[PDB]
Amino acid sequence: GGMEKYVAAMVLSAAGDALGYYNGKWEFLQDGEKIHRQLAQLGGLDALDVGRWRVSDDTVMHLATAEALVEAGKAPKLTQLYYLLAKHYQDCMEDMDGRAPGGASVHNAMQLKPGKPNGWRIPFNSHEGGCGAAMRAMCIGLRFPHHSQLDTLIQVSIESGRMTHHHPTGYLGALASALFTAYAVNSRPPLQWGKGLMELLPEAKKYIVQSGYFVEENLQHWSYFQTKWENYLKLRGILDGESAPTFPESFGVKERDQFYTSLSYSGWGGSSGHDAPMIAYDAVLAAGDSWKELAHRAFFHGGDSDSTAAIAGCWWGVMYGFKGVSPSNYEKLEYRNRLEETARALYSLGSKEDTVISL
Ligand SMILES: Nc1ncnc2c1ncn2[C@@H]1O[C@H](COP(=O)(O)OP(=O)(O)OC[C@H]2O[C@H](O)[C@H](O)[C@@H]2O)[C@@H](O)[C@H]1O
Ligand SMILES: [Cl-]
Ligand SMILES: [Cl-]
Ligand SMILES: [Cl-]
Ligand SMILES: [Mg+2]
Ligand SMILES: [Mg+2]
Repeated sequence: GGMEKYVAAMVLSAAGDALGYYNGKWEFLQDGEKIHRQLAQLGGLDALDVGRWRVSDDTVMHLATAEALVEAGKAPKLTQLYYLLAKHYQDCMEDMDGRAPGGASVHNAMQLKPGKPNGWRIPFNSHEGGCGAAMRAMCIGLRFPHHSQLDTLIQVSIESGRMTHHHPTGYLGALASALFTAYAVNSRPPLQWGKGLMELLPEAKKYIVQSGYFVEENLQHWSYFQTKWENYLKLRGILDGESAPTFPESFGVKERDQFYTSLSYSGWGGSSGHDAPMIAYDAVLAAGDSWKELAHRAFFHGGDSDSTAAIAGCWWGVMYGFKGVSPSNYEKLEYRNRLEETARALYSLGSKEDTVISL
């Protein structure tokens, strides 16, 4: 069985979010060395008890995606799944006290018209490249992990994303988040993941054209995400997807902050759809089976650390379960029971290969 990997995916995504958020305290700080100092003072990662560390918007929206997928059930109509996603995204705004939700997410969640034909579609917008689509998409790969479902994974990740983030930098982050989760479910070596994404982007672009909404804008803005990813994979020596990655000789906390800023759009690494999954991926590649290593690279840094953490913790949980994770990092986590229940339901659906009714 692999059910514990689904449970770890949902629970450790949320634990990562909570750890990388610290009730909004890391953001006053916005400095990796200062965060790691505070971490040490609190007793290091294994000492942290998340009982009073609330999850943020990332987990609220990830749960919204997951609950919509579960409610849609077996062999769903995509019209019904998209109604349910839009409804869950709009309704989850009620749970945002203290959670610092993002601009595009909030604005567009309020505009959706779940129940109306194409009611969850919004226009293209140049400013919709934040990481809010990426942070909430991983469980699409839990639901649709089979090779036979790859077109569905593409479509659902993109459309879930562009309910709030109608810009390729935004929604291709959702594709990466979902796709790498499916890769992890299938035990695909992480060194192969980037190349897999690059090879699939033409099929994502095909879907955008065939779907037919804002084709010109979407295709004219595509190069940012694709170039960022190509360049990142070349830097790590993994564009070929058949070689282990190589890291800089000097790559401690301060160097990682400078690198994350180098990837970023507006100065804060991980705040966009391209770089949130990229930083999570960089952390996965370096960390292997070490939760602590993962945390030190993806949860504790001066950028958008709750959001890189939410993605990284999900992928890592799928691969490694709870091995080496201090129980205090999740035992009293907000929504733990709910996350577990949803994980089990996703496992029931995902582990059983099925076929959707496409649009
Ligand atoms: N075209 C673009 N290309 C790249 N980055 C962009 C673009 N447009 C905006 N950005 C970046 O998008 C950032 C603004 O993203 P926001 O719309 O506020 O949020 P969200 O809806 O995505 O929600 C996710 C976040 O909100 C919660 O705090 C979660 O924890 C996440 O951190 C800008 O600062 C830009 O760098
Ligand atoms: Cl630590
Ligand atoms: Cl709960
Ligand atoms: Cl609970
Ligand atoms: Mg957040
Ligand atoms: Mg964030």
